[PDB]
Amino acid sequence: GYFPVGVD
Repeated sequence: GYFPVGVD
């Protein structure tokens, strides 16, 4: 849910 979009 962090950067970049896709990483958790």
